[PDB]
Amino acid sequence: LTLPGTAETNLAVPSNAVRKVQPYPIAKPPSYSSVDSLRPARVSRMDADWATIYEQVRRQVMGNAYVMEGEAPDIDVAFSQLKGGNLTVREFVRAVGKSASYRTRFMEAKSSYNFVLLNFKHFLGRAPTQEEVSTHIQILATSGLEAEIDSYIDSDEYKALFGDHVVPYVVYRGTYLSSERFNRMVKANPGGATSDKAKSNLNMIATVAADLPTDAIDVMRGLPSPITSETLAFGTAYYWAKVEKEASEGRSASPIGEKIGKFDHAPISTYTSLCSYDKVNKAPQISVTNVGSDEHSYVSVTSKYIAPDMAAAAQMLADCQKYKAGGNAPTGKWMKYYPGTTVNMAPYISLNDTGSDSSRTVSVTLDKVKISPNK
Amino acid sequence: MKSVITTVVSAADAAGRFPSNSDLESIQGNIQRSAARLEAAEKLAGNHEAVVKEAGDACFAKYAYLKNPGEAGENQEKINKCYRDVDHYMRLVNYCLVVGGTGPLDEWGIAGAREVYRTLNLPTSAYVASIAYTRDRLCVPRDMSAQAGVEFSAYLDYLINALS
Amino acid sequence: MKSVITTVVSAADAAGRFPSNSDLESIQGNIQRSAARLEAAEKLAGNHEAVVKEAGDACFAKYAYLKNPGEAGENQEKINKCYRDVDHYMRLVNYCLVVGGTGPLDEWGIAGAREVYRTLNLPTSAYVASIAYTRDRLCVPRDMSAQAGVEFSAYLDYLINALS
Amino acid sequence: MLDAFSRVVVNSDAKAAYVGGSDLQALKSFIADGNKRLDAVNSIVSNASCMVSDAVSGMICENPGLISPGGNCYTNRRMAACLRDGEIILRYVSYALLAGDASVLEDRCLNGLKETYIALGVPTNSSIRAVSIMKAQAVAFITNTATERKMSFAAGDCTSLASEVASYFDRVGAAIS
Amino acid sequence: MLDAFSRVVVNSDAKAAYVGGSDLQALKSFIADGNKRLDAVNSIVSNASCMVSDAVSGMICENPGLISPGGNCYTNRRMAACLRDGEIILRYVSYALLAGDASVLEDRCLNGLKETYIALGVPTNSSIRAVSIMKAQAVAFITNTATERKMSFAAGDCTSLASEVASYFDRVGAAIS
Amino acid sequence: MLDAFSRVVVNSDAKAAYVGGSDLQALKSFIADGNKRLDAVNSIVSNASCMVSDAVSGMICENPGLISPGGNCYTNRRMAACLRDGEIILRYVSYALLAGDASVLEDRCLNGLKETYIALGVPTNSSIRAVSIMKAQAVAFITNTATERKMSFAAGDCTSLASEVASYFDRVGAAIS
Amino acid sequence: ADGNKRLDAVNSIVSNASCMVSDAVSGMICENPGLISPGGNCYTNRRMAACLRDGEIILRYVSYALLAGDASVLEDRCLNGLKETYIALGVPTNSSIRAVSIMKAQAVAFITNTATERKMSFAAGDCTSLASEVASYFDRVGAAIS
Ligand SMILES: C=CC1=C(C)[C@@H](Cc2[nH]c(/C=C3N=C(/C=C4\NC(=O)[C@H](C)[C@H]4CC)C(C)=C\3CCC(=O)O)c(CCC(=O)O)c2C)NC1=O
Ligand SMILES: C=CC1=C(C)[C@@H](Cc2[nH]c(/C=C3N=C(/C=C4\NC(=O)[C@H](C)[C@H]4CC)C(C)=C\3CCC(=O)O)c(CCC(=O)O)c2C)NC1=O
Ligand SMILES: C=CC1=C(C)[C@@H](Cc2[nH]c(/C=C3N=C(/C=C4\NC(=O)[C@H](C)[C@H]4CC)C(C)=C\3CCC(=O)O)c(CCC(=O)O)c2C)NC1=O
Ligand SMILES: C=CC1=C(C)[C@@H](Cc2[nH]c(/C=C3N=C(/C=C4\NC(=O)[C@H](C)[C@H]4CC)C(C)=C\3CCC(=O)O)c(CCC(=O)O)c2C)NC1=O
Ligand SMILES: C=CC1=C(C)[C@@H](Cc2[nH]c(/C=C3N=C(/C=C4\NC(=O)[C@H](C)[C@H]4CC)C(C)=C\3CCC(=O)O)c(CCC(=O)O)c2C)NC1=O
Ligand SMILES: C=CC1=C(C)[C@@H](Cc2[nH]c(/C=C3N=C(/C=C4\NC(=O)[C@H](C)[C@H]4CC)C(C)=C\3CCC(=O)O)c(CCC(=O)O)c2C)NC1=O
Ligand SMILES: C=CC1=C(C)[C@@H](Cc2[nH]c(/C=C3N=C(/C=C4\NC(=O)[C@H](C)[C@H]4CC)C(C)=C\3CCC(=O)O)c(CCC(=O)O)c2C)NC1=O
Ligand SMILES: C=CC1=C(C)[C@@H](Cc2[nH]c(/C=C3N=C(/C=C4\NC(=O)[C@H](C)[C@H]4CC)C(C)=C\3CCC(=O)O)c(CCC(=O)O)c2C)NC1=O
Ligand SMILES: C=CC1=C(C)[C@@H](Cc2[nH]c(/C=C3N=C(/C=C4\NC(=O)[C@H](C)[C@H]4CC)C(C)=C\3CCC(=O)O)c(CCC(=O)O)c2C)NC1=O
Ligand SMILES: C=CC1=C(C)[C@@H](Cc2[nH]c(/C=C3N=C(/C=C4\NC(=O)[C@H](C)[C@H]4CC)C(C)=C\3CCC(=O)O)c(CCC(=O)O)c2C)NC1=O
Ligand SMILES: C=CC1=C(C)[C@@H](Cc2[nH]c(/C=C3N=C(/C=C4\NC(=O)[C@H](C)[C@H]4CC)C(C)=C\3CCC(=O)O)c(CCC(=O)O)c2C)NC1=O
Ligand SMILES: C=CC1=C(C)[C@@H](Cc2[nH]c(/C=C3N=C(/C=C4\NC(=O)[C@H](C)[C@H]4CC)C(C)=C\3CCC(=O)O)c(CCC(=O)O)c2C)NC1=O
Ligand SMILES: C=CC1=C(C)[C@@H](Cc2[nH]c(/C=C3N=C(/C=C4\NC(=O)[C@H](C)[C@H]4CC)C(C)=C\3CCC(=O)O)c(CCC(=O)O)c2C)NC1=O
Ligand SMILES: C=CC1=C(C)[C@@H](Cc2[nH]c(/C=C3N=C(/C=C4\NC(=O)[C@H](C)[C@H]4CC)C(C)=C\3CCC(=O)O)c(CCC(=O)O)c2C)NC1=O
Repeated sequence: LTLPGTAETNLAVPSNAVRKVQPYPIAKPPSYSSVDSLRPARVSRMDADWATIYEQVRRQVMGNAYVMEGEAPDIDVAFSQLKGGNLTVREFVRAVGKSASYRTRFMEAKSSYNFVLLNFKHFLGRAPTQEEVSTHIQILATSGLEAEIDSYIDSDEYKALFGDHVVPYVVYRGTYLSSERFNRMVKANPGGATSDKAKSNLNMIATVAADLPTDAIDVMRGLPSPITSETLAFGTAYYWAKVEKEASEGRSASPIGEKIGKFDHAPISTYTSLCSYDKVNKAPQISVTNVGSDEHSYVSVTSKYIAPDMAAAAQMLADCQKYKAGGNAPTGKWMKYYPGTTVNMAPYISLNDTGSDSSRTVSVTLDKVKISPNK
Repeated sequence: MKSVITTVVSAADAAGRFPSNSDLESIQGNIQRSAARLEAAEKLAGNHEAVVKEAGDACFAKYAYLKNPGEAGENQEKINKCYRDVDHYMRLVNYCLVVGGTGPLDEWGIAGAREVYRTLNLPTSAYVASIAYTRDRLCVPRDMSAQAGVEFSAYLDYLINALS
Repeated sequence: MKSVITTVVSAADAAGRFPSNSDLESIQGNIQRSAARLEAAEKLAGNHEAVVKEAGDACFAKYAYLKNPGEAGENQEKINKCYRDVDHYMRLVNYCLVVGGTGPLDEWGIAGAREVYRTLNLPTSAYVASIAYTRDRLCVPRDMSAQAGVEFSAYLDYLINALS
Repeated sequence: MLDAFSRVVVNSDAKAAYVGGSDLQALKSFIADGNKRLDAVNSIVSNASCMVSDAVSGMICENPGLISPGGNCYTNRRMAACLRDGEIILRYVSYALLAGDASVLEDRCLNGLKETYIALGVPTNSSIRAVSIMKAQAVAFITNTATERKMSFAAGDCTSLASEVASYFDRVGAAIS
Repeated sequence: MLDAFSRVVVNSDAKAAYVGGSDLQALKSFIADGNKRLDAVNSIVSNASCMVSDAVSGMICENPGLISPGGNCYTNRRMAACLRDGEIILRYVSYALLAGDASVLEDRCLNGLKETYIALGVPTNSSIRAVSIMKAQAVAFITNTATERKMSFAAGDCTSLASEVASYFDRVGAAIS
Repeated sequence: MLDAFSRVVVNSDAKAAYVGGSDLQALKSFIADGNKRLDAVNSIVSNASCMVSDAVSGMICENPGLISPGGNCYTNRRMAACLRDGEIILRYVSYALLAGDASVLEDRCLNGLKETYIALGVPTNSSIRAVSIMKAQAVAFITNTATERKMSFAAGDCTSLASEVASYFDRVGAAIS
Repeated sequence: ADGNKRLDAVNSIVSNASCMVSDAVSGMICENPGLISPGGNCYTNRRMAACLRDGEIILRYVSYALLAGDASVLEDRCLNGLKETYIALGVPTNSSIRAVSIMKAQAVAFITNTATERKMSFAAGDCTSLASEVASYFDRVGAAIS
């Protein structure tokens, strides 16, 4: 609406009101990038027709958002000024992000976390690092969707990679900063039939990017590599490592017992007397809820599996180090009066008086004695 | 879906803020309009296959050409499909009367309607004739109250505008 | 700014669609709540420098340390600046009582408040003490009606939450 | 953007004045005819497709130079363009009628519209006629004396709102002139 | 996402049944206590900062292992992280209380929260305690029996809504367990 | 991607062998029936809309569970989705028939299609039926014995190409099986 | 048929059930620092995490026993053969009794509202019938690992 030829709205830097719109599109990155010879060429504003420039925007920044004619008039109001030459494709893909039809399936339908991954995949073509999400949820939750979508378009990565006249697309850059941000990028962008709408959560890179360790699976990041970069490896060998993966990529199978939180459990033969392996470590989870009603209070019970927490156990080991280096006891020849572990041992007695006669109970048990530090 | 509450929560969520005072100011509008629209909903519901009977035939009265061979209505089963097709729209309008918005209309009957009826040669004029005949046959003494007919007709002419 | 009407028009505009039935359903909520909030607005307005007098001093009663040399209140003119600073918040709360939303509060007093008071060494605790003292001094017989005090206190504790 | 309630606070903010009971009855009156404005916006947006298709065809059938080759509404794509170019105008006037003042179409739709139609080669006086027909249809609808289709209403006056939607439609005329 | 009115249409859509007057009275009851739910949401969001700062400090002062080095709430950045990690939880439970059902926090906040805290090394049973304190504070507030600050209300019952916000707070417990 | 001429050079490149006159006559034969393949692709893409609308309606009218609520082709949006979900399949089989080998639909359309329909909840055996109807229509068209509409051709054999388009159609039968 | 006192008694356990296991295993080390020693059984997070899980299991198993008011479920899928799997895993049988008795002494302090760190808010009365019943349940589980 605003200018018949514009460069950059909202004047984030001061040096953009002097900055003219680029007359010719930005060239390739100057690294060599062996994959790029296999990948199809880029789509700029100058070379494309208005049919294919729209198709390629719907294929990249929308995933395959699967849009009808009646759906999304707001995308086409922004398209009505792109086709007139009012605004660049950079500000056009900014305007697509601010639209409601992008919101109703990516901000709306998804969660707090993989909306950020869906933004990186849709705009910069790649997957973020954990510290990049860390300074990004602060933009998203406390400053809103608008500044969050603004933070990609005014970023140096976007300006250097796509300029003002080339559609976003996945870029193979030769030298990458991390080695993990290569295959995170490849894992985030598969080929045809991508369908970001399908998986409500993807649950796989949302825990692989959630920590700097635990790089993802070999086969997921070598699946959407182009043909003859990866063929003669996909007849029978990794093929069943692929279909057994894509079965689990349906319904968003959770990686709680796989790749993160791995725990080698003890042999089943060591606890055959106790219980079967289908019911070991399940315990009743009781929630008792008070409200001054009697009509509306409730109690809930459910058996749940309790996994061991390696994070809480690591904290407990660091805390108990103070007892390790403070001695145990003095000793001498007089130890013969305390033959076993009966040093500082005593009988504990508990006496259970109650209203019923049959449920009365008497204790005795022999055990060690220690006084707490608060007494 | 697209209801009154699901705009004020999505706006507050996209802004990333708590439900503010104007946000609970808009749910009060439900308390004054639900008494008008819910009684429209079940006067529609308890009379529903009557207004497919006395209104799905009006398109055939207006467009008798489509009972010819080679047309959208060839045999009796396609006419049954037509009555089923318009009973679905009457069900979706009842769903939008109870929700408070036009949520159940868009993605269930409206989104995608332009391609199917173009690809399967179904004329939208015969759809909007049967809908419009149901619209103008509303009146205050017999059918419903004074305020029920208002947004009952407003949900109808929304569908009329969207199909055309 | 952030009012009730300016969410329902911006949502319909970002969707790129006409003002639908749920959109005019939410403006009806103004007709039932304006009668409560506008009378709160002018009981605030006709009594306004009284509740800076008997409430801007409560922070100095709670925090007498800031009248020391080297503090936020050194001389009398900084205390006049403090009374002006809290009269502005009382004006913005009156502006939000008449608008229907928290629009005039956000970009006029709240947005940017975190940096100024950090850079100019102004404690926010002395601000929220004076605001909270005006909040809890509300009651049904003397001050206003039963429904005026509700959202009059709700616009106050919103500012209390935002400053902290 | 700005509604009618928010119009008086930016006027009172210019003088650091509290909004008081001397100017509050003008808004209490605006609240009192809330249902009249509300049914009027509904009567506009109910029959909005014929509102657009009638106005563009009426603009065509008085000036049949646009249908000739070299006309701006000649081809099929440009007619599809023009049928939405005025539907957006109606869509923003419906916003301005509901909000109570002409601020939401002021900087969103009208800002930059002149040089757009100048740079594209859109005949401005034809678009003047096209929006004048829409103004006439609007005052026909919200006064309920459209001879072409009648809607049921509670009895009373609505001309105060009918002059409002007229004053919105000359702003679209002035910004393109 | 889904509100309480939209919960019954996706149930009736599964059987192609019209919503009729046999299940509408449960909706009209939900409309009848609209003001009770509305004041309750307001009473939650009024005192929400002490609601968070009290709950996290109460979770700290019972388990002072997090403050020790190697604790998850040890440093200043991680304490700033944890103070917002529960404020988001309260912010979404306030959405679910207003909407009338637990659909808006289940796929937006709770979907994927478990492996996030597993991959970062957040102790889940501590977050269980932190949200249980918030549940106790919630039923203290919306029953107006907070001994610490009292709010004025119209007289009546509110326990039907108090069990609702309790049932929202164990869903945040179950999804992290 | 890869065409039929480029299929033999990636086979000869694996052995560092020059393509010589021992395997050139198989491509000279492929060039000799260039017009047969060319008219066949034209006969496919000429009547392609009824090809899609007939096949999905035939898939519907044998399994009327998709039209029932809870069906995958129940609502209007999902039927609009399914009508294009097979039109893309026909659009890529038309590419593979022209290119001379099944490489252009293998990594572009078929790669990742299985878990898409699994994660979406698309019944695979129904899509099997929908594409076998399209296969039957294809061999009806390019042999010119469609009893429903006849096209004019020069006389001769076309079954060598008819088995080709059959072998393309069980490849996406196999890929989501 | 003690209704309200039983429900108040379980609430004083399952709410503050997160302190009680971590206090008990730190108290378990507090006597014996050779358990975290290299060669001990409470070495690295392979074993320390299973300890926290196991201390939590026998804690909860008692709250459902108290809610039901009898020790049936404490012997059904709880205890019939818990000793021999522990001697098959080679845990020390001495300090497990100490860990169980720290839970006893803490549960009887929580029920009678005699905690020095947290004063609970109850109705006026005296829960002497329930303070001994949880002691009987904890001895039932202490008699097993012996
Ligand atoms: C490049 C190749 C390519 C394709 C092959 C398609 C594949 C494809 N189909 C769908 C999506 C779909 N595909 C179908 C289709 C069917 N379901 C049925 O019951 C029938 C068996 C079948 C029609 C005959 C349906 C119904 C959906 C939508 C699912 C839903 O939301 O209900 C989606 C998700 C995107 C969206 O929903 O908009 C994708 C990627 N798209 C592509 O880009
Ligand atoms: C079965 C019976 C039985 C007992 C009675 C105790 C007896 C006992 N006391 C101590 C050991 C001790 N006991 C005391 C206690 C005291 N010294 C005093 O001057 C006061 C009389 C009293 C505190 C009021 C002290 C100070 C030590 C020695 C600690 C030290 O300096 O090494 C030890 C040495 C082992 C150790 O403590 O590490 C033993 C076995 N233990 C038992 O197993
Ligand atoms: C949830 C919402 C919903 C709808 C609105 C309908 C929409 C709809 N109608 C039809 C399908 C149809 N709809 C009609 C209807 C008509 N044709 C005419 O001659 C008249 C113009 C009109 C009736 C008055 C007919 C005749 C068919 C069958 C067409 C065919 O099978 O070729 C189909 C294809 C599947 C089918 O054959 O049933 C769909 C999706 N179905 C839905 O699920
Ligand atoms: C929920 C929607 C709904 C409807 C639109 C009607 C639809 C409808 N109207 C009529 C029947 C009628 N409808 C009218 C019309 C009117 N009657 C008056 O008193 C007014 C002047 C005017 C309001 C428009 C008249 C006069 C008849 C009787 C004669 C006739 O069949 O046309 C009939 C035939 C039998 C009957 O009366 O039921 C039906 C199915 N019924 C419904 O359940
Ligand atoms: C439109 C909204 C609006 C506001 C809310 C205020 C906010 C505000 N206050 C001050 C400025 C100030 N605000 C205070 C107020 C206080 N310091 C104290 O000791 C107490 C904590 C508190 C009064 C109770 C003081 C003392 C200054 C002057 C500080 C200085 O000049 O160093 C300034 C810097 C400009 C100036 O000096 O005036 C601004 C922007 N101004 C606005 O325009
Ligand atoms: C618009 C906001 C607004 C206010 C909060 C008050 C603020 C306020 N309250 C009081 C004055 C008072 N305020 C109260 C308090 C109350 N009186 C009752 O009958 C109730 C029990 C309780 C409601 C909270 C009492 C008892 C006095 C008189 C004694 C005193 O000065 O404290 C005074 C001193 C003189 C006066 O009464 O005006 C002022 C400035 N005035 C305002 O214009
Ligand atoms: C937000 C507000 C907003 C608007 C008001 C419109 C304004 C607008 N109209 C057109 C574009 C146009 N607008 C018209 C319209 C007309 N020409 C005539 O002869 C008639 C007088 C009139 C129809 C009644 C035509 C014909 C074009 C296309 C010009 C052409 O390419 O031939 C364009 C260029 C984009 C494109 O061509 O796709 C824009 C931005 N779009 C918006 O986003
Ligand atoms: C969901 C959608 C929906 C709406 C938008 C409103 C529309 C609505 N309008 C009126 C009520 C009215 N509406 C009008 C308006 C008009 N009468 C005319 O003759 C003119 C044609 C037109 C002016 C433009 C008048 C004059 C009244 C009666 C007086 C008034 O309330 O303003 C009332 C009742 C208020 C009352 O009369 O007490 C309602 C609820 N209702 C709904 O259900
Ligand atoms: C939309 C929903 C939504 C959420 C719920 C949160 C969830 C969430 N929390 C954290 C991140 C965190 N969350 C916590 C919180 C805690 N750790 C504890 O010890 C306590 C039990 C608890 C506070 C009470 C901490 C400490 C971190 C940072 C971990 C670290 O780097 O040390 C992160 C990683 C991003 C980052 O670190 O910046 C995410 C996504 N964010 C969201 O977007
Ligand atoms: C702008 C913000 C704003 C709101 C959200 C509402 C809040 C509000 N609450 C009630 C009215 C009420 N509100 C409550 C609720 C409660 N009473 C209690 O003792 C419990 C503590 C609490 C339950 C959680 C009750 C019991 C009534 C009276 C009955 C009812 O209307 O539901 C009414 C009047 C309706 C009537 O009573 O007829 C209003 C307008 N008003 C506003 O101005
Ligand atoms: C612009 C579009 C366009 C085309 C794609 C081609 C199609 C075309 N086909 C043939 C020619 C032919 N085409 C066929 C093919 C068939 N005959 C049948 O009976 C089968 C139905 C069908 C096989 C699938 C045969 C058999 C010949 C004659 C022999 C041959 O040239 O291959 C020829 C002449 C070559 C020749 O006969 O010498 C041309 C030019 N022409 C055009 O103008
Ligand atoms: C799940 C819902 C639910 C609960 C949480 C409890 C809560 C509860 N306890 C009692 C009532 C009581 N609760 C207790 C219990 C105790 N008193 C003490 O001093 C000890 C701290 C504690 C024993 C461990 C006693 C002694 C009474 C009074 C006698 C009785 O009613 O049992 C009452 C009746 C009214 C009241 O006195 O508050 C209620 C609602 N009951 C329930 O229905
Ligand atoms: C270094 C060695 C070391 C120990 C020997 C133990 C110390 C210890 N503390 C308690 C005792 C207790 N432990 C708790 C538990 C708690 N208190 C609360 O308020 C929280 C909710 C919760 C987690 C801290 C309670 C309530 C008591 C009883 C009151 C008390 O003695 O302090 C007991 C049982 C009774 C006793 O014999 O004293 C023991 C053995 N912890 C250690 O680290
Ligand atoms: C239904 C009742 C029920 C239980 C009680 C637990 C019982 C239990 N504990 C362990 C298994 C274990 N439990 C412990 C725990 C401890 N070892 C010690 O020396 C201390 C006493 C304590 C820590 C303080 C350890 C260290 C292991 C073995 C881990 C290993 O080394 O393999 C196992 C083997 C399975 C596994 O852990 O993978 C089982 C079934 N699980 C149940 O299902």
